[PDB]
Amino acid sequence: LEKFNVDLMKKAGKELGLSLSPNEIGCTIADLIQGQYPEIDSKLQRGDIITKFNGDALEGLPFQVCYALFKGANGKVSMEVTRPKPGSGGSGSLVPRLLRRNQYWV
Repeated sequence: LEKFNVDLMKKAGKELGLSLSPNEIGCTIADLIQGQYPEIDSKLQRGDIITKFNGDALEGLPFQVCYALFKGANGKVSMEVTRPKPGSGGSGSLVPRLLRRNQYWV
C-alpha cells in the first residue's frame, strides 16, 4: 500500500477534480477530472484512498467529514492518498455509465 502527499492550491471546491468515495481508512478516489489541476493530474489517480488531509488523518472517520473538508478546502491543500494493490476498478469501475465525469465532486 503506497502513500504520497498531494498539495495544490485550493479555491473553495473547484479544480480539485477528485471524486471521493466512502472508505474505512479515508476516501477512495472514485474518479478525477483531469485538466482541472496540474498537481492532481500529476498526483492523484483512480484506485487510491485519501487517508490524510491537511495533517488530519481521515482514517476511521466517515465520508461526510471528508467531503466537508475537501469541499471546505481553500488555500493550499495537502492530501495524503494511499494507492493499494490492484483489483477493484477494471470490469465494473466505481463510475457507472452516467456521463463524461458525472461524479461526486468536492
